[PDB]
Amino acid sequence: TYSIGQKLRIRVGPLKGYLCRVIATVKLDSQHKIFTVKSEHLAE
Amino acid sequence: EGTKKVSYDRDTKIINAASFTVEREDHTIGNIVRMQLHRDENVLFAGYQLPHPLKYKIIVRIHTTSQSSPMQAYNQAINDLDKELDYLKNQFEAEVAKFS
Amino acid sequence: EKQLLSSHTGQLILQMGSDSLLSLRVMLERVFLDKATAQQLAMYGSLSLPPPALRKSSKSGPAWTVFQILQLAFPERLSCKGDRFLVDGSDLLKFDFGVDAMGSIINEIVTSIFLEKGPKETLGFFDSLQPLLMESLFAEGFSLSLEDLSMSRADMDV
Amino acid sequence: MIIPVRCFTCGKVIGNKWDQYLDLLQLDYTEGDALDALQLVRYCCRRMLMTHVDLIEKLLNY
Amino acid sequence: IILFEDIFVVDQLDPDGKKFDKVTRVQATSHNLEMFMHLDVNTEVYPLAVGDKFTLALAPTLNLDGTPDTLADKYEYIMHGKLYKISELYVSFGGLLMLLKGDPAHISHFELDQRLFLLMRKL
Amino acid sequence: TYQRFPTVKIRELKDDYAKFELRETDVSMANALRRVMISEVPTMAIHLVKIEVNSSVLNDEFIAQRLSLIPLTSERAMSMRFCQDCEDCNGDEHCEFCSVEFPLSAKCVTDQTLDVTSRDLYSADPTVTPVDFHKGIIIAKLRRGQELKLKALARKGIGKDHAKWSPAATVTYMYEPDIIINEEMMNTLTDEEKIDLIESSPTKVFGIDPVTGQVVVVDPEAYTYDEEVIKKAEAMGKPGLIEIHPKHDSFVFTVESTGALKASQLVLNAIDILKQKLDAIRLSD
Ligand SMILES: [Zn+2]
Ligand SMILES: [Zn+2]
Repeated sequence: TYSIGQKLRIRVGPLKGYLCRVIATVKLDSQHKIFTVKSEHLAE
Repeated sequence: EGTKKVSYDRDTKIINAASFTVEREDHTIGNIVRMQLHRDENVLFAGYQLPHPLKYKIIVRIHTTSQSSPMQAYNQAINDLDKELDYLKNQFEAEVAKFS
Repeated sequence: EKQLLSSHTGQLILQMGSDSLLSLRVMLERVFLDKATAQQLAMYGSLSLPPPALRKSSKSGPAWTVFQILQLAFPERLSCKGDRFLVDGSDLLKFDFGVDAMGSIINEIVTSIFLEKGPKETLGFFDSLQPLLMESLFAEGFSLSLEDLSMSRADMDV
Repeated sequence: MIIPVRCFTCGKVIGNKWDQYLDLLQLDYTEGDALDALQLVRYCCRRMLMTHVDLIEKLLNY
Repeated sequence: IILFEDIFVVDQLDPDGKKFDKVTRVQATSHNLEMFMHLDVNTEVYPLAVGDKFTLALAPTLNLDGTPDTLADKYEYIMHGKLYKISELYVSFGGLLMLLKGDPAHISHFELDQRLFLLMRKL
Repeated sequence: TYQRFPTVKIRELKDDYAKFELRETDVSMANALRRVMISEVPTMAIHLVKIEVNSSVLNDEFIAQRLSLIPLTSERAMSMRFCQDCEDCNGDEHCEFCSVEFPLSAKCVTDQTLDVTSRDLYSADPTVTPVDFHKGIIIAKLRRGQELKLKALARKGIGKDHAKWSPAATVTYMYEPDIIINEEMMNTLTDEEKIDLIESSPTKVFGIDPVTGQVVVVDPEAYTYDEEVIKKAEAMGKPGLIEIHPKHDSFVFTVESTGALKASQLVLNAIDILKQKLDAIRLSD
């Protein structure tokens, strides 16, 4: 699948197109929310 | 969500009265409908309420005479309103054209 | 539902609020309401309002009053008998009007309601009366301008 | 700070006008005989110009 | 269908005012009946002068004999209330008090805790 | 069976202003038009900036905000698709359907400072541009050696989620006034009193006659419903010399736009989205 520290994109959702970084469970580049989503909802 | 946008619940004690809940709507819809339900002879009581000011849902209650069921009136109103708008659109369009 | 009776003053601790009293006063100042306005307030009530107060007139048709709104806000059955107001099954008979006696009157009303039926009925009555009154005022509006603080130079010289 | 883009009450777009305020003011126009010729007419909007402190000229220098 | 019928003349005004932002408790007397009646009426919509003649009627139902509320259209003024004290008649039209001093013979048909209506017309 | 028949009659139109006069409808219709215009007619505006070299004096999140509020021409707004729908994309870059990208870049390489205005935002769909009005909306000022380079992704929205996306600088109506002067009580007043009745009107509705020296309503439209002329009369004694009350059909609406959507097509566009609303609440059977 993926690896720690990758930069992925939130494909579908209220938060779409946001870029985020995968702490372990992604974290957004400039906001404090730690969301967790499955692989289908994440893109390079 | 997919819960039906409009839902119907008959009121048990009083005949010919029912309550409709319209999700994701607010005072723009409620006030327009209320005032046309009050343009009808058969309807006796009509109003809208926001269940909590912060939630977008309206509940509309209609009490009517024997001659018409609540559902009939509600549907009638909407239909009537729509037809009004069409009259305005046509009218406005005509005017803008004239101005040019 | 158990600490309503105060062990300090003896009366209900659920006293009157500023906005509540202001709305009740500006609502009692106008005894009769319109049709759409009356229907829109009852919505926040508990039950419907079959009988209208004013059936037919010269220019107005069905016109209700604030008394029936308070009745539909009142519990189902109650009998206060406080030498100034009579009620029989959510049917208020008379309601006196003064400068500040309205607060004491409604306090006696709520104390009688609490001692008759229970605390849950009073809680429901308050929860049905507060948003109704908040909505009543909201349409009307209340504010103070600079004219309210008028010096009245004649009275000033006096 | 630099003139805000849109008035905060009615959302007009005023952020286009700063310069022509200043310029006109550097002729001999009473503010308000100017804010008129820039055609702002509600007072939610004639606030946002008459009461802005520039602060970018400075922040650039230091 | 009308239970009571009488013509009243304006005897006196209790508050002694016109636009005091309150309902007027007008005092009236019957013609050739010796009956005093007090009533609260909205004067802003129904103007009433000092010493005027008007008709007054009592009706349990407006339509024919059956369910209350064919309809009586001659009376331009209407009120809805409920009798609560048979003994002197004491009826309040949803807050508007009404007092009667008629003899018991003429008001013997009134029952306690009944739904009634007040029909009024200015001749 | 029951259905009103409203009737419009435009007075001035331009691409930003429009003053139409609806007659024969309830206020509850006009309010609805107002409300929906202010906050449902959709527009397109910037909604995810991505910055690579800010060197300026203003921090990044003050450049973002400022960018978004810039008014962007959006005739195509009603035909797009709220991103949260479009499943033709991952949400990045142009998607003919849902987003349009706007690169911007600038670096001062002289002495006198460079205003990175808005005429320096370049887009890739040549539809969604920034609205042009004479120099545009300063987004930053740069001094020698300082640089900004950003790529932005516009999107479509409703002004009830932020007001970046709302197409109106105030829509409003006025119940047209109806003024009746008692014209015979007004014969009672002496000249002076009249000219202190005239001039107790905040605005100017009333006005003396040259000749007969009578108060003659001379502009009914300008009566904010204050109560001043009335209450001065009461005080002067004569009550109800002038009674002024709303007519309660005729309104006079006045729409003004941010430039994103022409005024005309703001109104028409409102009526249209109202219909689409109503026609979703039909309960069928
Ligand atoms: Zn403004
Ligand atoms: Zn897309």
